[PDB]
Amino acid sequence: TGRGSSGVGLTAAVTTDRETGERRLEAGAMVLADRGVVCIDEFDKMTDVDRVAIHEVMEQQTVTIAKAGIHTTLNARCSVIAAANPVFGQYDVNRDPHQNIALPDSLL
Amino acid sequence: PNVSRTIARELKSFLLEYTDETGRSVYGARIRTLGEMNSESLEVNYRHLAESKAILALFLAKCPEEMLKIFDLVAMEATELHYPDYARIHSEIHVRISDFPTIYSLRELRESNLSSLVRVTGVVTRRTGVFPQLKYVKFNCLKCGSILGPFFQDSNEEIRISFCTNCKSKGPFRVNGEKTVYRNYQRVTLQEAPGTVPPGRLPRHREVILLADLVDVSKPGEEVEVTGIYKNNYDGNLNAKNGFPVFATIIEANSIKRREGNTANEGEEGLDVFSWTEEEEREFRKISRDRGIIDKIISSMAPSIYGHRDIKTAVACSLFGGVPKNVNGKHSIRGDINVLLLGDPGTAKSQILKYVEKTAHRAVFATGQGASAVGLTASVRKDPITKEWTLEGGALVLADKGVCLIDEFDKMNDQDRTSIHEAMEQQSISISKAGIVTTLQARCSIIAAANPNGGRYNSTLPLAQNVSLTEPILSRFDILCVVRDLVDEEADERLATFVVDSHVRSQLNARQRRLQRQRKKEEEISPIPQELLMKYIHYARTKIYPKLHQMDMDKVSRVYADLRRESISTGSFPITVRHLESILRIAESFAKMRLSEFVSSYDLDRAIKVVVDSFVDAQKVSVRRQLRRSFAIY
Amino acid sequence: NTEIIKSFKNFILEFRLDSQFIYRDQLRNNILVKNYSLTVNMEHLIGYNEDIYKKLSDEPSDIIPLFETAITQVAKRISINSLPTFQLILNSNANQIPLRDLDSEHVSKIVRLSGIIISTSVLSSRATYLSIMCRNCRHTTSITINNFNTGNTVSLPRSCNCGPDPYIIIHESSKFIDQQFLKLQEIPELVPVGEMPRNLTMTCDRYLTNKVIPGTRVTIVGIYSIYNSKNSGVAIRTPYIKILGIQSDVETVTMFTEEEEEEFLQLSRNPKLYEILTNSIAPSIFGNEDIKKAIVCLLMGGSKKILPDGMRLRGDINVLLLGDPGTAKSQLLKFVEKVSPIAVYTSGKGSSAAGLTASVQRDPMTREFYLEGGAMVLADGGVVCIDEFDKMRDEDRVAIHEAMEQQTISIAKAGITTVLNSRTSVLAAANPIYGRYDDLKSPGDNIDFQTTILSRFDMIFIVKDDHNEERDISIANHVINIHTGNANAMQNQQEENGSEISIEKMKRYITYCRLKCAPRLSPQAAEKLSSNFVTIRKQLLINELESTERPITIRQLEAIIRITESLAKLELSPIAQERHVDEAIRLFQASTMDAAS
Amino acid sequence: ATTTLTTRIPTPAIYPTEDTEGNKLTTEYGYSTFIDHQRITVQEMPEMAPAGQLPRSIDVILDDDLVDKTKPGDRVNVVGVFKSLGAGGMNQSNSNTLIGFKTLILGN
Amino acid sequence: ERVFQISFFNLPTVHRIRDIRSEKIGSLLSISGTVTRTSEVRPELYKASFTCDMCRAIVDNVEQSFKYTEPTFCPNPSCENRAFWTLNVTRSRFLDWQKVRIQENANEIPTGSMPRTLDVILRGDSVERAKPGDRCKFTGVEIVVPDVTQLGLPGKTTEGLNSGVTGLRSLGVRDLTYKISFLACHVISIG
Amino acid sequence: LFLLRHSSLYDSFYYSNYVNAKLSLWNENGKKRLHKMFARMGIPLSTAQETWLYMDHSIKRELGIIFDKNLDRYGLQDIIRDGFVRTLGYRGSISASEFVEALTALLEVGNSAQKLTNLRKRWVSNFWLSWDALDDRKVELLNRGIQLAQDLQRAIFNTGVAILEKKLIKHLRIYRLCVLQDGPDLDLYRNPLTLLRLGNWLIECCAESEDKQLLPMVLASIDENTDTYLVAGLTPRYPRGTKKPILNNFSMAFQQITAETDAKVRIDNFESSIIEIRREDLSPFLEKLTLSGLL
Ligand SMILES: Nc1ncnc2c1ncn2[C@@H]1O[C@H](COP(=O)(O)OP(=O)(O)OP(=O)(O)O)[C@@H](O)[C@H]1O
Ligand SMILES: Nc1ncnc2c1ncn2[C@@H]1O[C@H](COP(=O)(O)OP(=O)(O)OP(=O)(O)O)[C@@H](O)[C@H]1O
Repeated sequence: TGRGSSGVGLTAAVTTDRETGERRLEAGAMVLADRGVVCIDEFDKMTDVDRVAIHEVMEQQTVTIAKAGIHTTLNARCSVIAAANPVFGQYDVNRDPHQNIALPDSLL
Repeated sequence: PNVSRTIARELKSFLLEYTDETGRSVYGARIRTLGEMNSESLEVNYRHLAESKAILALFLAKCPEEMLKIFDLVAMEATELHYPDYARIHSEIHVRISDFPTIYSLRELRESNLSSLVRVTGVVTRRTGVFPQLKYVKFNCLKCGSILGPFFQDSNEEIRISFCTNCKSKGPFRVNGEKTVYRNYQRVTLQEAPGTVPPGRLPRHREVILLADLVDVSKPGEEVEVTGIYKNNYDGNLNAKNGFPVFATIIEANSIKRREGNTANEGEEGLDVFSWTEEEEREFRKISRDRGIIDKIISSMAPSIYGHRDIKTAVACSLFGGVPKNVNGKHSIRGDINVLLLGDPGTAKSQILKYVEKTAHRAVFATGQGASAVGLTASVRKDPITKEWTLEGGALVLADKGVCLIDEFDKMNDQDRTSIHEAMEQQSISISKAGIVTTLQARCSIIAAANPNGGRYNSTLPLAQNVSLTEPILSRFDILCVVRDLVDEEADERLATFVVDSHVRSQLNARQRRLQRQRKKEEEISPIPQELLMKYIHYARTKIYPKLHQMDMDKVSRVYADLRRESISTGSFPITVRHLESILRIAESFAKMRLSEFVSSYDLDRAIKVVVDSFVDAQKVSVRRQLRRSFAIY
Repeated sequence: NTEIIKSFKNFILEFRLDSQFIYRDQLRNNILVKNYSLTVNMEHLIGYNEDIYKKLSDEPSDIIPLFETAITQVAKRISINSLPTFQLILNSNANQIPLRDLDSEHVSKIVRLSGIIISTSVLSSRATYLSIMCRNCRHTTSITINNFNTGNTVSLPRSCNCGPDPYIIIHESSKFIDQQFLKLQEIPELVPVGEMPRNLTMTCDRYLTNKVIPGTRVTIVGIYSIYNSKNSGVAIRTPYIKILGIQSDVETVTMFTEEEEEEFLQLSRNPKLYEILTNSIAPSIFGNEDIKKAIVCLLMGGSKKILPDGMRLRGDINVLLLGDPGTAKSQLLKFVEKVSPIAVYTSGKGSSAAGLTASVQRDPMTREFYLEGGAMVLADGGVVCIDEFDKMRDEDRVAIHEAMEQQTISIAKAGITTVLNSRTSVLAAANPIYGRYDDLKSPGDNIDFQTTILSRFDMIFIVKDDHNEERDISIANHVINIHTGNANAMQNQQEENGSEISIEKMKRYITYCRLKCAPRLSPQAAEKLSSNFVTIRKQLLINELESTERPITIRQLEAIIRITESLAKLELSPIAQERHVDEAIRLFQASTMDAAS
Repeated sequence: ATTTLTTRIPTPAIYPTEDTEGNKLTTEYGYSTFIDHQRITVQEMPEMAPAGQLPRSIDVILDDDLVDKTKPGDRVNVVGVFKSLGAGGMNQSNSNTLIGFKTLILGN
Repeated sequence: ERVFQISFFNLPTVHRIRDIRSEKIGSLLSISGTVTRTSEVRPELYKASFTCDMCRAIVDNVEQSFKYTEPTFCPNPSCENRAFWTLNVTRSRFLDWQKVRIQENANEIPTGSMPRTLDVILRGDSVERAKPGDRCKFTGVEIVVPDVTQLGLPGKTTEGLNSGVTGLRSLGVRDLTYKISFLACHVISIG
Repeated sequence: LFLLRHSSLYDSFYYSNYVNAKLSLWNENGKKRLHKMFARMGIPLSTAQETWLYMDHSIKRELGIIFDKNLDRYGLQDIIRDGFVRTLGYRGSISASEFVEALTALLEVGNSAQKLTNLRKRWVSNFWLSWDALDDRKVELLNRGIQLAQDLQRAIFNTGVAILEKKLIKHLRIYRLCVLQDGPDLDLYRNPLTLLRLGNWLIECCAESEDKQLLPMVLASIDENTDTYLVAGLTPRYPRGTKKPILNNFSMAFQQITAETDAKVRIDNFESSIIEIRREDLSPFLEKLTLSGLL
């Protein structure tokens, strides 16, 4: 539902000790997205820390992480569907059509 | 031994046979009255504390507790002749000790201090709840009799043995489940309150183990002081530091009193004695049936300020207050009255708010910066490692009948003002951030001391031009008391001659003789001094409830509405459904001080002629015309 | 001892008042449809039962189930083997010492509490009938564990001639009971000085579990026994309640008696309901007729379509009240809270709007991340109420955009991503930019930047301040009658008993009328609203060419159809008509004009 | 606790040595048989559970024949036996407020 | 009612904390430095009269050393010895102390080289006299301290490699390690 | 101390102070003095169905062994009484002391010249639901009057304490006059059966020594139009010492004032101890009464 806690494409090293001596990189949200589709909302109503994550997963099919453990390149075939809203009401026609949301053009 | 049997006999007469201060039987009065509430408490009078101490101090510091266990069983037989049959009703009393001559605090505890009476202060930090305590250990053998009597267990020492008086084997002593009464047990850890302390350093920690009838007297956050003993029981196992020949302290408390203030006394105001029975209550009636009292009382409140009348009248009204009155299955009614002082930088507005803080029973003084929106009301302090997100209050939930301050923290004005104007509107407010959705109760009172940007008449233009507040938060109050002076010869000396005489106000007989000197020095005009004046306030707020009539109330409806019309047709800020609810309330605050439950005619006109002038005088140059209006109202 | 058993099997097969023979006449009725439970009634049970309780007060924790063995031996008399044991449910009512006298004289005595239940745990199991094997000697026995002193009433011994502790718990022939550890909270009104409320714990049996939802008034009667957990000073234990019977108030899952609905149908045929509620809802509110009608339709709602495709419509309405201080938008909101079936009241400062909907934290056991908290998940089926929609800009708007309009959230925090259901209904009451200037300027300056929240709510009232010299004096005549004298409490009690409706009658019939009928509007109305909108948009269209901007879009046009469906739930008619719908637009046509002026 | 039905006397042992002879015991691991063991928690289908609670969960032990079949996020439908295990009330003494009857599903 | 102590002061030579190894055991060595992170005031024992309640528990035993929770020498009558003890609070005088950490001065630190430190017990009237935050001097008796691994709930580095030799005492086989610490008698603060 | 076996040793606290209103007070000493004899036991919620039903027989004995030593010393003999009781086999023990109390209150509540007709049709109708109270068939309506009764006294005592503290009783010369001009809850004074009880409470506030002027009062109240004013008189009372023949003197005077001018005076109510008056006639009423000494 696009609630943008850190976990949208990562693990955050959640292991829960897995019965005293097993550490597991638990799959957050990309094991479900593989050869499928996702959808997230409210892009401009987000913090910074999700936007750096959507940079990586778009330029590259994979995430690779080493939080307190193992570097691992796990693969992902994803396809986002976006939904955002303009800022200043009905101001699209009397100004530039561009910059109308002014989220970074790294994604545009 | 056996000579202590005579000691109990010798002190018992040494207690009840004598009463100080011209008789009237003081010690016989404390006992029968705390029988009538059935609440298990006694005291020690101050003037014969020391004479009961002088031949008993060497039998205080030598043994403080076993003297008390034999001190207790005489107080049964003290009241037993007076009230019989305190056996089927809870069968238990234990004494308490009043104030003691000792100043010191947590920094000074030596080995010479232990196993003795100690008095110390601090702040109560995070506490636990109430559990039951065993306190009477019935021991259980397996083969022989499993009933060894309900024992006399100690404090946290876990007293047990292997084998005695049944056999010598390793059949362990166990439990069974009948006729073992339980007391309660509430461990409050204590931090040193950062008041009288050489600053720039850390707090220090202790432990307090309460007793049965002393449970949950304090709250998590005020300052207290305890009158405990100094028991040092531990086996010698410790685990934050290594094992060593070291012992840890445990203060078992004996009594508890509240936040004290103005620590300058010598023979009084050290205990909230608050017992008004034969002489005091007979006196409090005949001080209430006089015909100039509310004219005398409000002149007698602020002892050291020669100012104009109305501000004293309103600040008399604020701590008196009306009624949080009940209602059926419908909306409740605000039982609080909240005033606002507008002043000049240089009149005495900062002092009347200070002076009422002592004279009230409970208070708080959140002033200036640091008033964070979460900080006043409740907050959620996070958990330790095996704990849960609990709920810790701040200012308001402590201060049920007290004081805050909002003058002009201009940057932090938009931060917290959205948390105090919903304390009156949505009265009894609480919140649900990241936790539980509850709602506490807080029928608090607000006073404030706002400050215009520069001078008091920064404009002929109205109050919305003068203050930086907007309308709705301003509209919660009852009256905007405003001050003024430009130039006056005779009025200035009436302050100037007044203020200089105040700076001129800078062993059993002698302890009494200093008191009459302390009594005469307040009695230059004798305006009913503070030795008795605060004492009837506390039951003027918890014992009397006023009611109204009908035949005299409707005469002010046109006096409201035709004044509502002139104020709406000509208005800076408007009156609404709000103000009239304060009109009837500050009326009945006055009649609450006649101690009489009724509302008269003599008060409604007095209550009106407080509000109307104090509204209209803040308007403009166009005020001389409105004074031609109000004498028709009078 | 025994023989008490003979004092009760010879007591419940004959206790009666005058020729009704009641307890056999309900146990027979209770062995049939499977419940296996009892109740007790009045005084002689009390009259001689104290004469049994003068030998049961010593331990009402082991000879309470000595009742329980008896009624099975009267049960088999009404059979002629598959026979379970029974349970007990009690009743007593004198008062409610809330949370004060709780250690001195109240260990193992019968207590009565009034509280608000907040938190349920997941279910569990303890056994009541076991089978036991010695290891190398192979003894077989069976022990029953009925009532408790939490675990370990008795233990398993060493005697089978085989080795020490040779005993094991098979799972082939076993029965089980379930416990709860639901948490109880003090009702927040009874002890105010300066304190914060405390909390206890309790368990129960299966044929009285799952009978409470969090957020209700409740009363409860039971024991005050003591367990001792070994996960702090001397050997101290903890308190808990062992409950017996919840003779609660209503649930506030639609089963009830029939004489309730008889009067309801006798009232619903009298066609004066729409006007008589507006006087009888708020007995403390001067008039305000346009606003008052918006509240009764908000409380009941419309419907929900799961129509044979994928998508769905949202069957709900959400109102706003913005206006000057001193126009009773505040104290009106406490009034909807008690009358609602389920209501919360979080009306202040947002309360960390990210932690309004969901919270996750580390765990004391197994160090895990599971879902615990929320303001919305508690409040489903009913209505929330919040305020101050000026000075919250942080997260309050970004938290309600998803929570409204589709009512389907999913938390994407470190653990789960689950779409939990939501069917909520919101309500708000803000302030404009000090009121008067927004009614003395260009009609902008309401929300600081964005109107996108304002398109998401349909109904908006804009109250104001008049100066009519005859309506104030009546109001000044009104509130002194309601403040002191309480004469209208005698007046409204006099017009109650034949004409008006009190508060406890309104609540019970709303949950009945919502949960029975399912309306639909008639296709004759389809021509009516279509002809209505084209000039409504045109009345807006003539305003934009005059360089007047802001907001009306099409959510309101699909909101009027829920509004006309609302009074169809009130009349409980399975259609909708034209005198039905013309009064409906008469509420909204009035609120279209104030959207312009 | 894997035979699914019979509560036999357990063998609290990992590996024995020195059978009743003077021969150093050797073990053939090619002729020693193995099996796997995997637990998985199942939430509630969050549409048909009515709105008065969060989703609950129980767990299921399956065997080799249908492992790695369960991607997280599948509408699964299992069927098995209902089963309790574990000693509740005797394995520690005084045993106050500790359930000792874990719900399990040993299914197919 | 009489309890004393011996307070030397003013030896000539003043060392630094990096010069304390071999000859410095049982010596007297004045030490400078600065102090940080005090602690509170608890009591010590040095002598008890605990004894077992076998026949008579009035044996004033000896040897209140670093593991002194067992008075078990020379019982009064021919009774059962080391069967119990009852540490009464009524007859054994105590003495009060606090444990503090010190640190090296600022005009001697060669580089920023994680400036090392040690700990010190002060036990007489020296209590609450070292205000934390001053350039301070000390008495000088150096001392080692073990842990005896008492009856409590428990019993990177190759620490205790010395202590592997320290096994096989008459009580249980473990490894008793050591650490150099400090006992003082008399404080001064010139500065 | 009444209705105890039915219930409320709680609201006994009021009408224990009624009994102390028979002694020397109405609130002052008793609200201390009651707290030797009463809160000795905190009064429960569940076993109080058993303790002040059953083992108050340990406490009725205890009052029986309290007031025997309050007998040669206190000597106040308004408490111990012989009385009478009945039972139904089950359904609790109900005596006849409290039973007449339920019948009075249930007769009260339980519901030109156009208002008096719709007032007179009420009292006949609510009479009728009391006459059928003498079957076993009324059980759950029997307790309805019971819970009605223990608020009506709490209602009537709520205003009796008001008119005392107003201090509007004036001993003019012969009687004392009180006019309840307006207070709260005036509706419960149309039906005259409450008024004799209000006097029954008011005749006992003045049941101290009063060794001169043992004369009862005349009250006044109004709820309805044209000042109907159902004025009434009481009887003087004896503190259990009737030797003098004190029946009534007012009805002799009630013939006199009714015979004078017929200027809107009414005796249409049945009992002669109650009449009506006009507002402008009550002030010349008393002037005719302060001189016409007919006792
Ligand atoms: N009328 C007065 N009588 C006696 N003392 C006065 C009077 N007016 C001012 N003072 C003295 O002047 C001192 C200065 O404090 P003052 O009350 O002026 O602060 P203030 O201007 O009220 O402060 P703030 O503006 O923050 O409220 C006070 O300590 C007070 O004793
Ligand atoms: N129309 C009305 N009818 C009856 N009572 C009213 C009405 N408007 C206001 N009141 C009364 O006002 C009293 C106090 O309400 P209050 O002054 O808190 O309103 P408010 O919260 O200030 O209004 P707002 O929410 O606009 O700020 C209540 O007792 C209520 O009875």
